[PDB]
Amino acid sequence: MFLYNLTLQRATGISFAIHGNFSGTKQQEIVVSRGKILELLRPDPNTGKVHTLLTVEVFGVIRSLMAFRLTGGTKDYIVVGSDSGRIVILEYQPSKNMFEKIHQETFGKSGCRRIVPGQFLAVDPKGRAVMISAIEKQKLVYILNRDAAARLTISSPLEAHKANTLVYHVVGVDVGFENPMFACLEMDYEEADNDPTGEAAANTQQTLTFYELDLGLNHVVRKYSEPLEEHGNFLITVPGGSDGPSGVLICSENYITYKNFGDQPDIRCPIPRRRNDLDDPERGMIFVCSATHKTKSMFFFLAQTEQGDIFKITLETDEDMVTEIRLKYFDTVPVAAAMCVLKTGFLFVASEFGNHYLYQIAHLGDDDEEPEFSSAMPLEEGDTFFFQPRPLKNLVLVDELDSLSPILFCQIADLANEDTPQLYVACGRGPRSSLRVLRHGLEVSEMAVSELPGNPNAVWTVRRHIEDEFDAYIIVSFVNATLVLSIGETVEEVTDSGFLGTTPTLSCSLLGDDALVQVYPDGIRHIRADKRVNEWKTPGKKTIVKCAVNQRQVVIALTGGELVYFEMDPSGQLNEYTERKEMSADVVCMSLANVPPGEQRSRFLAVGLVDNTVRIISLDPSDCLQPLSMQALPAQPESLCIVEMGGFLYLNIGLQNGVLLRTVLDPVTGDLSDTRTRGSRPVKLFRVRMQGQEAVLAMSSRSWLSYSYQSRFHLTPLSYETLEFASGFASEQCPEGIVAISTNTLRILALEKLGAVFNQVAFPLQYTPRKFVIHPESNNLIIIETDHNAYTEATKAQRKQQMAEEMVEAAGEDLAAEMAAAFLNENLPESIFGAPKAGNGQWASVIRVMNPIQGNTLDLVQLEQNEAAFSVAVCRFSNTGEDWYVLVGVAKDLILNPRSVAGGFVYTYKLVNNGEKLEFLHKTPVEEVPAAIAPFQGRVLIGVGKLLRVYDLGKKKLLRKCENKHIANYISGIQTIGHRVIVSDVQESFIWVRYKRNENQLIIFADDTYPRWVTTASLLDYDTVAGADKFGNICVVRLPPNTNDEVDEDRGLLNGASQKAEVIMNYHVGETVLSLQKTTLIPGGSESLVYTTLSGGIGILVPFTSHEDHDFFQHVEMHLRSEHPPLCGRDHLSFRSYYFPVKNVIDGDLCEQFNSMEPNKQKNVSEELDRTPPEVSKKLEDIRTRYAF
Amino acid sequence: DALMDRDLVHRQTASAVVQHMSLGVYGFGCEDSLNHLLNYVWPNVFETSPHVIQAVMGALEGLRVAIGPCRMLQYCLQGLFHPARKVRDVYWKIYNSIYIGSQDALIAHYPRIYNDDKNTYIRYELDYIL
Amino acid sequence: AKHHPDLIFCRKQAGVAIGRLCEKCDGKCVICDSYVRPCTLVRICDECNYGSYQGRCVICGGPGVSDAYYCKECTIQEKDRDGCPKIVNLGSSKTDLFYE
RNA sequence: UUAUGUAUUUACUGACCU
RNA sequence: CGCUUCUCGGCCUUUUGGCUAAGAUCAAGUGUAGUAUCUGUUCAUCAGUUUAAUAUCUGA
Ligand SMILES: [Zn+2]
Ligand SMILES: [Zn+2]
Ligand SMILES: [Zn+2]
Repeated sequence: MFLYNLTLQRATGISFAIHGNFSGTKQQEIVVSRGKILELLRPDPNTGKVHTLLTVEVFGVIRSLMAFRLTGGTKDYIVVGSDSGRIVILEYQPSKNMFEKIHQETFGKSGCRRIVPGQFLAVDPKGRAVMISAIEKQKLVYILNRDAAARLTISSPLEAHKANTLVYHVVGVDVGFENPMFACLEMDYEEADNDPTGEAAANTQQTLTFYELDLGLNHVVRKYSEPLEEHGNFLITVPGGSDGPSGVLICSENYITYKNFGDQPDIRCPIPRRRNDLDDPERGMIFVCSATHKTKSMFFFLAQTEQGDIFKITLETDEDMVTEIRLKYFDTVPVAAAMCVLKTGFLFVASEFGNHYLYQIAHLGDDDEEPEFSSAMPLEEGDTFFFQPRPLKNLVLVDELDSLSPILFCQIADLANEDTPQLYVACGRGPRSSLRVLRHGLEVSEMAVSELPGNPNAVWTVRRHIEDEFDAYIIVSFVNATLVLSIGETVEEVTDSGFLGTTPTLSCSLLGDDALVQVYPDGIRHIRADKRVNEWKTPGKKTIVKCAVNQRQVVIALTGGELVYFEMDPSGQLNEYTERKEMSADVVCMSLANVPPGEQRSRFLAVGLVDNTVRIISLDPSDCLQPLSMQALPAQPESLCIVEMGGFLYLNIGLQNGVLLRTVLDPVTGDLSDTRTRGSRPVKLFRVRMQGQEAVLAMSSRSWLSYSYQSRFHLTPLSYETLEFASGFASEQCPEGIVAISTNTLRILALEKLGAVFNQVAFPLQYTPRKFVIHPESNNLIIIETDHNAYTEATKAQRKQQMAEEMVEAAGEDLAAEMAAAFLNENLPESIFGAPKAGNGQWASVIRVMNPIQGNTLDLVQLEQNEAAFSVAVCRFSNTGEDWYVLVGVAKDLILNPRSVAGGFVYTYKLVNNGEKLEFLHKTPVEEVPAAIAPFQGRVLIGVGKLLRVYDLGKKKLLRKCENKHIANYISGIQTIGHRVIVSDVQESFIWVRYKRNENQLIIFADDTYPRWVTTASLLDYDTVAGADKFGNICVVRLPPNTNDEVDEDRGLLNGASQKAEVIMNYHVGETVLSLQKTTLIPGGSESLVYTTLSGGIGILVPFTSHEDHDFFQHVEMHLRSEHPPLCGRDHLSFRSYYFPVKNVIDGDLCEQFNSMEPNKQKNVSEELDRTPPEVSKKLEDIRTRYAF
Repeated sequence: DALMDRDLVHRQTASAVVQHMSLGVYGFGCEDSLNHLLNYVWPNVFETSPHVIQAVMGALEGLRVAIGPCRMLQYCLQGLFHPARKVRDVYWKIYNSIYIGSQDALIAHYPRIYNDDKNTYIRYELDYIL
Repeated sequence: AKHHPDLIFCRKQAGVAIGRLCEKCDGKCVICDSYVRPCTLVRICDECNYGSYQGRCVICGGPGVSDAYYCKECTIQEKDRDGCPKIVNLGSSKTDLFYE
């Protein structure tokens, strides 16, 4: 009814990517666009990884994105053209860590229109003008300059209107301090639409057109206009002026062409196809990426064909005129949307589906071995310059950046018997596809193992000095063993080391330079090179409880309480204070923390008491043993910690069930206890160090790391088991880490991926996985894989054998039948080199039963050549007994544009024995592609496509029992609540259908008024149906309160059904939601609708409890639409009301940017709300804490 | 009652009220009341007094953003091609106000138009599925 | 305006020049022509802001005082993302009244 | 009894207007 | 049974009272763009024009 959007793991697929000196330094940065998201990435050169520095939601679609450098400038400004009618120029302020909007100019109505510009964006390479252009009729030129405050200024938009004109691409022609020119591939179509003969629109070739901006006359003129003997798709800038032969390369199907006007003859170079790659009946070959590079001696282009074959295009010019162009097979990577080759020799590829990559360029130039050919060599008979594909020679993989796009189908399931559920995801397009399992924890990777017998209680990590890294010893105790192991190789039980004292030990630390304190029954040790121990700890009797150590200062207790300090001398040995309080006993824990300065005491004391109380005491010599501020806790703490995590001392108690996080400042203590929960065994809080700073590993039933990642306090769990203890770790075996065991073994751990939320683990697949089901007995995934333009591998083997046949038949007298055999037995990895593409209308498809634990192909069933799967359901029939069945809807000869199926099939399988294999049962035919299978009342329901049929098992084939024919255009989804059917039309909407028991009828009794183009759906109540569409929205259609089902069966109401259902939310997401599921992501949490979109993102829709929460967050985001406008200028209410108007949904991704404004804005909003900004941030993260991650 | 009333000045003033109310409740989930009142605004489309025709046409282009371009396109259809030019041109200028008002949001909202002999009218790309 | 139906707008591309309103018409919106909720500045083309025509009223053509604005109801209808709203012709009012 | 063309008042609209 | 008179009710001028010097005086709106409504007013068979269909022209 009243919902709330939150993104959990925001979108990861990259559409545009640009590079440059956005920070303003010598090093370069990538700015990518995730479509709705705009992100800055730093390619950290020494370690090679990729770190995100900023990610904002622009709330638009970034239709185009391009960086430009102002003339005589250091920093590059980002330039964004979007669905708003706005050009917007951004500057990355590194100090405040945000994108400062420099300018924002309006030029037309909004939304992804045809006439208003924003689709194509070109900039002058010197940085003096910028052209933003539409796909039809109108173009705009802004003139950029700088005024005397070194500040950017924008003229009024110049106009370059040209009626009836398509634009395929636009680009900045480099002219060195000349009038700026822009080149574009146009096409005039008015004679193409006036002549009904059809041939006039068949000989209407493109035109390369050059627009020259007369800065003296302040207007734009068509300078040159030259036709093209093929259709080019996009252009590449050639640098010029003094650097090169100023012009534009033109990529096209099977050609690359240098054109430049005036005097250059048009240079054609046919694109090298592969040797005998088996994807061409008749298909051409285009480029998809440009990736220019200017290596300060020459310039080259890392172009890329549509399979992934990167080419090194180099212009070699003898005159000032061009002479001939030439290229060669550089390398092969997965197919990219955009490339940014980097000075310092990196190559970033952004695969549009699957993972992105960062490569180090190993052998640039590559002018040594390879058979390179050229343009102007007299080669005839088509292409005739081939190349043999090969593995990597020029690049080495450095970083694999992760992405879930495209999430094609998803399940929330708890198959691995863990407490929290898991996300079972289908992902990827093609041979790079993968099933991916996602958990909430962190990447806990074990590097070494030991097997510590008995039952150890605790472990401590200590070094020789404060300056080293080897961490010379590691001590492990339970009651009586000290076992202070050597840390490195041959890790095994120790004799009396240079730091060892006695056997029954209880703590250690480095106190002095090399002076250690180790604590045991007769506690005090002080050992640097000589075992200079002074073991008093006898106030008569008591000798064991509650160590609490820092680096300079100590406070330990005995049975009793507030007691001895036992410090040292800054030039010498230990001493004490004899001022005691002795504190009627009440102690469970103590903890402290020490500051990097301090020629004084320079810490704070926190003690936890057996009674429902903790206590902080400052033990500075003035005001010593005197309590400072008080407490409150419900049951018992059992743990305490003090930490500092930013770039406010973050008091982390923990109680035996829940944990807190206060904000103790050093003179004054304004606590402000953040709360969260952790069976419920007592938690234990251990300060460890990750990434450069420190954090608390608080441990319970499952472990929880609480680290401050850009001041956000990610309290994320760990993927391992319960471990009962933790301590830090450093060695050269693994640089940082955590040694963390009190149970029967020993693990050295690493927390590698540390920024993110989910743990990806991938199980690779052959094709695009449409959807999968879950065998609920003995949990196993049953996946259908299906790809248009793809061979099933029987045809791969037959096509390879046929290739070998004509290679040994085509004039082999003179010979090499070595070529055919070597071709047959050298199989290239299709995940690496791209799958072959089987013309048109071919359809590879398999069916895979897979373990969701290890991810192995427990069963594989191919299909035939054009027989493509589309829908799968496991079920258990009623007329037969317990035994499972698998129903697979298959189509045949589908061809998908223009749509002409040749009728489908439904295969029936048995899924014996435990579900590990899959026996054929029978093959029923059906006259249209059965795209929806749904078990219902011991039978199945099949949407044939306009036809809904009940079915039942026969031993020969499936047997229909009912049929309906009044459901409209095409079925794509069938879901049932029991006695009701929800039929998702592919175009109109949800159609309620009643199934009767006495009869067998299928009576439509309700539909919806809107056309929707529904892609997937999910049931929420007995009445409501939440669905999502192709365009991006999410609707929730609740039936009216009457809608009586009892309708027995000529007019309709509005050419449809009679009880028109009605809509209780509409919301825009910007991505196509493919999986909606009602579930509960955290035990102890609550239900929340989980949508997984197509561009990798994962979000939730969350109901509100009460009207005070609804009204509060409504006024929050209603203030944020005012104070904090989106980046593109796209109005947030009119982005969320893109197709249908928004209804009863509060965009919490605008709300969670309350924590991203400067505190002037935060104080304005919070006092306008009559709260405080920490109170609002508490109230705002309560909802994400409660329902989700 | 005002839009139901005989006098046309009542209908032009109630149409102005429908406009300002339509823009004041936008994005708040009050698309049922406006879809009620649209059923009374919409027969005033054929009035040729200039003040009342500009008042109802401002009310329609103010109801466009409130209840959606889908609902306004549903009311425009089966009358863009109507045999009388008197109804045809008025529904074409209502359609032009919708088309320039929100051109992209109409893409989901167009009907399905089947193929004739020579031409292909089915936008096939929306129709196929994963 | 909406009152005088024969007044025609300029409707060319809106530049960077901010529109101005006379002292007699301060607070008027330019399209819906009301007084409340001003939300968006007026950008007028360079031909309708040249030389003698600078700082001149959008509607009256009198000497401007304050900046011009659109309503919220013109803004959310995106009647500001069309051309420049500089009323060009003076027709059939304040002409015969001058002759009277 | 719908209805026209006009001579023709009377009412009414647009925050119309020095 | 009829006729005249008397009394009660069903009821069709009732305005504040009369007199002065009818006691005495008074009572301004424009211009512009558009509509609605009264009053006045009038309303032989093809062919193509035109219109959603209907109703001018020409034809015998
Ligand atoms: Zn307005
Ligand atoms: Zn103008
Ligand atoms: Zn004015």
